[PDB]
Amino acid sequence: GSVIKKRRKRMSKKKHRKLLRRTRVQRRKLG
Amino acid sequence: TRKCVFCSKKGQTIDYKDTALLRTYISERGKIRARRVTGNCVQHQRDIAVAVKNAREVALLPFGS
Amino acid sequence: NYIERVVSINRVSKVVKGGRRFSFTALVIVGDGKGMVGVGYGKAKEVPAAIAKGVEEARKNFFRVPLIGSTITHPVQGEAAAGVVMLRPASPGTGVIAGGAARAVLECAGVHDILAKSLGSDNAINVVHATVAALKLLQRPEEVAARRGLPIEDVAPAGMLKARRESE
Amino acid sequence: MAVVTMKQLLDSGAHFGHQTRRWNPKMKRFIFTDRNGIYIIDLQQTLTYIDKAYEFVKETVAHGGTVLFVGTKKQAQESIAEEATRVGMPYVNQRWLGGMLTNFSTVHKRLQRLKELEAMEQTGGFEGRTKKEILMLTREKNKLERSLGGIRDMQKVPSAVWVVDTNKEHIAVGEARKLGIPVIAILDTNCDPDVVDYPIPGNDDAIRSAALLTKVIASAVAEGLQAR
Amino acid sequence: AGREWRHESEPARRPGYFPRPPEERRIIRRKSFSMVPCTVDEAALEMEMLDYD
Amino acid sequence: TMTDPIADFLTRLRNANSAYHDEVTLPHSKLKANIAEILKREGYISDYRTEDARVGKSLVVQLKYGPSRERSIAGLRRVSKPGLRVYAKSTNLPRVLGGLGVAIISTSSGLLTDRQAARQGVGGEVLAYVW
Amino acid sequence: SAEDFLAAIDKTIKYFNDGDIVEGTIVKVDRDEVLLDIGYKTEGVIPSRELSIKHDVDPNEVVSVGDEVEALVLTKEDKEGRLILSKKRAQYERAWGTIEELKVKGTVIEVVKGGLILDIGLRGFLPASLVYIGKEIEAKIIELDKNRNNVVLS
Amino acid sequence: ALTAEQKKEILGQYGLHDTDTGSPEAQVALLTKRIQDLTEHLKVHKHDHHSRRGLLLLVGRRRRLLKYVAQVDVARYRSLIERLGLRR
RNA sequence: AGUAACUGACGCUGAGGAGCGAAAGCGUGGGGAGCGAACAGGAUUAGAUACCCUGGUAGUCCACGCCGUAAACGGUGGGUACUAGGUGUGGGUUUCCUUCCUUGGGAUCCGUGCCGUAGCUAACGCAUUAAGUACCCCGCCUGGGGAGUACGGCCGCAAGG
RNA sequence: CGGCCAACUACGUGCCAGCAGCCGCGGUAAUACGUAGGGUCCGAGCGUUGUCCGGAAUUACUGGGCGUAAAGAGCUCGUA
Repeated sequence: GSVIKKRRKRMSKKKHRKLLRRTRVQRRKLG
Repeated sequence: TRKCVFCSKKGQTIDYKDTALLRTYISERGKIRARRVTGNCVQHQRDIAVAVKNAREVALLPFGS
Repeated sequence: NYIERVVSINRVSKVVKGGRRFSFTALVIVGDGKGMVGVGYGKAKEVPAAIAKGVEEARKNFFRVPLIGSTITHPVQGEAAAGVVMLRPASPGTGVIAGGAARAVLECAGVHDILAKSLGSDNAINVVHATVAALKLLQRPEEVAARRGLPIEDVAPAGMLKARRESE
Repeated sequence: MAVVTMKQLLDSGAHFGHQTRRWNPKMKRFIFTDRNGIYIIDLQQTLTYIDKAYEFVKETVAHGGTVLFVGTKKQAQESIAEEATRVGMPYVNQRWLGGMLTNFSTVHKRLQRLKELEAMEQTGGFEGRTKKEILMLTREKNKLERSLGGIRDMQKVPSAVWVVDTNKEHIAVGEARKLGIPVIAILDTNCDPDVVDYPIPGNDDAIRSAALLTKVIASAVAEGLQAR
Repeated sequence: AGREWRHESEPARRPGYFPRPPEERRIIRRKSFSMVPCTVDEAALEMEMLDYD
Repeated sequence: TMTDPIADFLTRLRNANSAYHDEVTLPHSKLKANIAEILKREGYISDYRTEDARVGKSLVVQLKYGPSRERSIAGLRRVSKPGLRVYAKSTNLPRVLGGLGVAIISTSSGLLTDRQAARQGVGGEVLAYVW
Repeated sequence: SAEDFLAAIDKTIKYFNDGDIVEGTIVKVDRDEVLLDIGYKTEGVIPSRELSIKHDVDPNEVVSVGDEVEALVLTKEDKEGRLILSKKRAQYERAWGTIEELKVKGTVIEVVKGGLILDIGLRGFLPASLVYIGKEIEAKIIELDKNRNNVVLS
Repeated sequence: ALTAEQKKEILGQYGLHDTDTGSPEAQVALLTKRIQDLTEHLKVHKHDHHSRRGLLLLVGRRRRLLKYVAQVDVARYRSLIERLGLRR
């Protein structure tokens, strides 16, 4: 199939990973 | 094509001691000749390669002269 | 005489340097209502011309449907491309119960009482092809008896035999 | 009722076929033995369908019918030509224009144009116009007569078609099957017997075998012609 | 050098002779035309009509 | 592994019919022989017989083809299979091709067709459909 | 029996190999090719290139219908099953055999000022010193090649 | 695997008669001996996972054979288990 | 693979469960030639947190352990029976050309490719190594985003799964 | 009363006012907006909303699929 779907999925996963990197310390302090 | 001189009824055994039988199977640079340019079967080609490597390890053939 | 059923007019187009070139495709069913039907698919720059080509193609390819009095011999299911059409005999006086393309094909063929259902690929051309295949899957009782080499009585049920008696 | 005997066609090489690699399994029915990398055709079946093909040709041309001698491979080229000229029957030898049988109404105009060219030749109009025009017209004449040698007698349609080496001229067999015309052909060991109605198993790559088969068919059609 | 090809890619340098790589190259032409003594001019004339460099 | 010998027999018959084979050979059993005899009596196969194989007995069935090289069997289906088994009462016996086909039913009286079971007023397991 | 009689006919047919000499009769002469009848599955095919030594000879003048020639098989199996035959290589082989059986007599083809390239069916150089278009001369052979059939003549 | 002499002695000691080699008792005995040898090997080479998979296959086959024996004859199963020192 | 001496349906699949599981990554202790995330300058560019160049730390390596992910793909779950062939190649048995040297050829069992019937498919294509004809068991899907995300829970040193 | 879906014209307005179940209609000449004629379907009823079934083979037991459309666990062993 076309790689457009894979592009959407990788963008979503990348954004989630960046969010996790940004809030790692806050999650640890609240967890 | 060519003949596997070992599959014949007169096929001499492959050993790492008889150096001439191996020298006839390596090129002038000392590299092992390909199977197609020789024509021997796969098992005999592998035995020839193993014997050549062993003879090199015991300093009977040069390492790429 | 003959009856006709123009079941689908479509406007197709191909892209060229200047722009889009449009042509018209007509799917026409030609029959007599007495047991013979045919399907044609014509294409031309104008609708009436495409209809004429479809009519001549349908007349060229005729096919006799094994009617038994007023209905098909036995229930069948035909598949062509992704279109699936199931046909079932009905009691006299039921009338034609079918979708658009199926109704046109069966009315042209001359079937008066039949239950037809299309179970996929609502596209008209494939539904027509599936209906044609399902009709081609029908077998007359005499053909079955000849195939099995047994008397017609020993093969068909008494209902079909009595239906044949009244129809003749 | 065989004009030729079992020794006659056998000497030519009809029993020969093709290589084992290029064989069609559907010919196992008419295969007798495989030797020296080629298959051998049993001649008894060849006889018991050559008599049937003889009978069918007799009946067809007897009731006001016509046949077509079709063959494009050079091995059976000249043969069929001369056979047609000894019976006065349509034939094709050079090349099968795709669609003689199916597109008959269109190709008949070619015969009309050829007749017009012959009429012009009789009237002798080779100098009333430019030299280039008359040269082009002469080339068109030659090309049309070369492409359509035995087609000038095709009035309505062939009643039957005779084909050599069905594999080479698959277009003619396809046209005949589309029109329902019943094809009588000499299948080899690599052909398809489902596409031919009345086959005659045998070799077609040998000029002698093809010539002998054409002799048989021509004799059958001549006898039918004498018994109208 | 060899990977990928483009419109302006450098054309491959091809020698006049057929490649025939060292594998089974062999020596299958052995002329012995003349060894009668000659002078420079006579040798040049023997060159010229033989069309040999 | 082999789970349904009857389904295997039906598929062998179908494959042989589609390939225009004239003979089919397969391992023999009483149920297969009985359904083969039922098929022969209904005129769906030419004739069946049993040879002796290397270990057990065999079953050789000749397929029937009409003069025009067309098949005398148009369809072969297995109804009651291991897992989901189908049993029919004497009043709700199945009809195949609107009665044109034949339904094989195993009743306490042996192997019958749909019409025979209906006439004798018995029911059983609907083994297969033939048409 | 009939089976044995057919079997005898079938064994009557002979076999060949790639590289043998086969003798046959020409059935068709064509603008591009020459056919040959041997008595086997198909008629052997001789290309116009593989027909004669000279490079501008037409098949019609060299070979006529009904003639008999001895050719050599190059490839038994083509895509269409035809076997390629050549009398040019056959004459090459037979003439070369004759040539060691001479090492001599023949005619000349090419005019080089440094010698004479005699065409005895094969190329033979005679040096110009110890010897002329279309003439025939006699001398002994110096150096054969037999790979490309080249040879040097005295 | 085991050598010919070990197989012969195991078959002679555990076989039902002097000829059988595929009896479930003999198969179980041979599998148990192979399993103990493979365990002794693997106690040295801990990271030989492929032979460990082979051991798992042998264990499963022995368990299936014991299941068959216990299903056919319980007394034979008890005798075999007590004689070969197996638990489950 | 062959012999088929032996047991005599002991077979198949398998919810959960257990084990193995590329690379990257983590912990302890070693090792560190080349390569090389990060990081420095040089260069190109309007701008270069890049592509190119010069250096270069983790890492790549070894031992014992963790994690449990990949385009972990043949994007094709496991077992079985049947359905035209032709030709390469790996392994093993045997009959006939017979020199018995020889891919001689044939037969057969088990793999691994290519081309092609019937058949199947929306098409591309698959086609005896089925995506064909059928049977047994398991897993999975029910429009696209939101989202394999939030909450809760289990595992993990952590990344995270 | 554009097509599904029986039944078209004129005037007023102009990306406004508005219509609309979906597709979609309002850009001075709208059979889709508003009003008038004309027409069609029903008729003491006619439409709208809300809820359920059908059409939906769209949870496929009857009656679906997993190469590329969503779908074969990364692979084995094995308990029920």
